[PDB]
Amino acid sequence: TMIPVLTSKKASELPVSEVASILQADLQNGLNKCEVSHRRAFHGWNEFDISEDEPLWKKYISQFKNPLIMLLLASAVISVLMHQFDDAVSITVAILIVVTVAFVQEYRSEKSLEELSKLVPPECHCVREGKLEHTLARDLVPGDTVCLSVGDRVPADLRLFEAVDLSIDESSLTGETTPCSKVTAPQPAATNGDLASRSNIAFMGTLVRCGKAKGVVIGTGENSEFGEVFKMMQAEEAPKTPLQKSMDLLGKQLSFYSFGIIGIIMLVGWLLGKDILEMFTISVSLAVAAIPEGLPIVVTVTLALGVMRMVKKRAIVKKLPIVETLGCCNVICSDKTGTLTKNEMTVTHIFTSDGLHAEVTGVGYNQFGEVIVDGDVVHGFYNPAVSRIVEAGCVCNDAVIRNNTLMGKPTEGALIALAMKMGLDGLQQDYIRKAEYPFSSEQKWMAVKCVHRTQQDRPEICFMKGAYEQVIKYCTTYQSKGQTLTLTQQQRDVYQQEKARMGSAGLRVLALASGPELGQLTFLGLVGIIDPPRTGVKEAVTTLIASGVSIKMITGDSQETAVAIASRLGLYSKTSQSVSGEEIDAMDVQQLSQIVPKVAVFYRASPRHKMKIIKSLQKNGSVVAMTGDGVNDAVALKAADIGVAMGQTGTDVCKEAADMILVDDDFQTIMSAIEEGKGIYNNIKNFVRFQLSTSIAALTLISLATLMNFPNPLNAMQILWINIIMDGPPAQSLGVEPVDKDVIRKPPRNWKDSILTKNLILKILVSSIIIVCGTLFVFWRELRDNVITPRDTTMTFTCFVFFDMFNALSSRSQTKSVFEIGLCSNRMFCYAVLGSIMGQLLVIYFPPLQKVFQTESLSILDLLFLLGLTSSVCIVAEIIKKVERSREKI
Ligand code: BEF
Ligand SMILES: [Ca+2]
Ligand SMILES: [Mg+2]
Repeated sequence: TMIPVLTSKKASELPVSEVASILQADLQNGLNKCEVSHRRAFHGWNEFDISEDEPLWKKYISQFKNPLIMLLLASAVISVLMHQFDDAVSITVAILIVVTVAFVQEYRSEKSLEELSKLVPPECHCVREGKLEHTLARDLVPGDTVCLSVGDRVPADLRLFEAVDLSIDESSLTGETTPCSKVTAPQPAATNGDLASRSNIAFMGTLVRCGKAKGVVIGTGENSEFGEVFKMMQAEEAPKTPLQKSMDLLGKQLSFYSFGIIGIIMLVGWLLGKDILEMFTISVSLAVAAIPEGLPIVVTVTLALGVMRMVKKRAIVKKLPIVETLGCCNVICSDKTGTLTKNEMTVTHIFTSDGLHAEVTGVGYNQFGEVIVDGDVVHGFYNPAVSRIVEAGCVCNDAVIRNNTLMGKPTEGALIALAMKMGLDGLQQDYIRKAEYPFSSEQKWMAVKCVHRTQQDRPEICFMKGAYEQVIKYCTTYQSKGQTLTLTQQQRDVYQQEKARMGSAGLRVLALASGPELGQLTFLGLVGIIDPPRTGVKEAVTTLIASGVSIKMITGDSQETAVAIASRLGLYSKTSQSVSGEEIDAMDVQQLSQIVPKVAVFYRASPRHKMKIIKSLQKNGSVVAMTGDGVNDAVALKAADIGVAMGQTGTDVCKEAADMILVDDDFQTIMSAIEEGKGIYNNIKNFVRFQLSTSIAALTLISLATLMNFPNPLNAMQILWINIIMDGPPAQSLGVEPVDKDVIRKPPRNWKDSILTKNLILKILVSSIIIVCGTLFVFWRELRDNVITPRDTTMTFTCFVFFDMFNALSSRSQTKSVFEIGLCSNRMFCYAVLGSIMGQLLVIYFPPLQKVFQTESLSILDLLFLLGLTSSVCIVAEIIKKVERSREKI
């Protein structure tokens, strides 16, 4: 009927009896089908939400929610209410074409090229009516009895009542590399403050390392340790991306300036005494043209292109604004347990009793790897000492690795991987174990007795593995260069010094011995077990440091491993300092601001502490790219800027928290994202420059026409066509222009800055001045003596169109010019240029088009003269750009 959802705190406080009776849970019979169904109906399913996928309706509707779109719609309405329908129809057709093309492209391409993000369902074991039933964890109910074995994943919060040497790896939500032993007796309230201190509870999403246990589920759904994190992350209003705010501000400023200039032009015309209707129509057309109606479309196109480029490099970006925020990052955080270093112990250094030093290459529980001693490769039984050490580590073992997954203790898995690297994966099968001494905390050693299966007549050989202090007590002799010599005090001191040196580097020293009987075994050597960083981590870190981006590391694990990992990655200096989470919480934030950017190591931290660190780093002004792979980081990933979550060794919460998903865990992918973002920003800047130059030229031409009271060189239809060309498919083609190698070697962009540079403004002004001067010269040559003809208007329109095409051609690359990118790469820009040229030709040479547009036919000689005249601006622009770049670079 009614069951309270017991938290791990209270459940840990209480014992088995009243916890079981509170939930009406039977420890042996479990729950019946009817009770399970009722609990399912009340509490719901055990799995989390699956979010909501937006259908096409409001996805297409939202494209009309831009303020510029509202302005365009209002302008079209006022145009259709003047009983003309021409400008209204043209504007409606243009906006419909642009919006439909952008919507179909984005929706279809994103829905077709983002179907590789598939997940897998979890598994669990349940007992009902005394029968062990294999059922999914997705249907679990509170009060169920769940059996825990080696290698399985804990399905929910389990109140353990029976446990036999159970070991659970909780690094997913705590970050502690060392597994914590699990007990049955309730914990005191005084020691029940920390999450890891709960040794009598089982957390969801953790992996059982060793032992077997049975527990009763206390909380299923959104009311667990994952549930509280999800509740805290529910709203979690993230800051808006800088690109969107900057684009909105630029668009608003441009619209305000255009409206002011339109009002000034209208006032001047009213004082000049001209036709109010024609002036109003021209002002409306100019207001439509000047404001950027294609800037959001080109931004969306560039973001989609970046998403596809990321996908081609095994990445997932399930939203638009992510692509243009990684390049602005100045500081990058990283979690040691899962992102920089996997949760896998691998032997790296082996010490031999005779003084030989061995280095092991390779990571992971796989046969990949190489063992090199004195610069020579050792495989199989080539080196008797290393072979004996590997045999001791493999035969005296209890863990088995199946399908690159470890079932057993991490050190045993490291030993098995080391044996696999030399090709001795099946070495344990040649010995039949007879007597076993299980490893225990008190003894701190494990010993086994075994004989060869084909050599049973051989005397029994005992292999012992454990701590150096315990193995040396049962050791009396050692092997040196194939000779058995008595172990002396000097050799013991040398071994102790070697162990201390290994420990100073963060290596976990493990001792090995072999002999016929206990108390006589022969020392073989020491093996260094340590969690190693991923192969593609050091190079990426070095590249990021050389790029001018600071890197910080948050550990959440013991201090020694933190400093060792930081030193191995080069992020820690011997003169640097680290601060714990308790000191951060106790000490006031007002002074912590000066201490947050000078440090990069945080051995002890909490999800709320990580969020506080994130907020402090962001409050002074910066963009933070913090990664993560567990629930410990999920809230920090969500409540920050762009975050990258590993999609292989990760949880179902980090994938949703972080937009960037790597199906394969790697770090070099961030550099490609930064380069693509820089290229997208360069393309956006070039498009903005071209649009601003065209708008400024048109505004200056109209102002000059209105000022000295001479007939306007262009009508409403020509201005509308110019606007369509300026902010149409040709405009969107400027953002699809391919990337280059010049902007790649550039340091992170600094925000709170204007996108218009001095050189860009000067180039825009020069282009506008040249276009206006050419148009004025053509006009003066047209109506020179006494003639006024619509052919003059057609010539002016053609000259303006040709100038726009030439400006667009030269604006494709900000630093390159013609004959540098190839010019014949089958460009959508070239296709759009050809289409616009054919449309202009059709308009010029069609009696209906000539009637509506008030134009006239031209001649071949006139076309040749126009082509030869509308080419000076591009040549001089490219020449001045080349000479300026050469003088300022060489
Ligand atoms: F070390 Be992290 F918190 F997984
Ligand atoms: Ca426009
Ligand atoms: Mg982690």
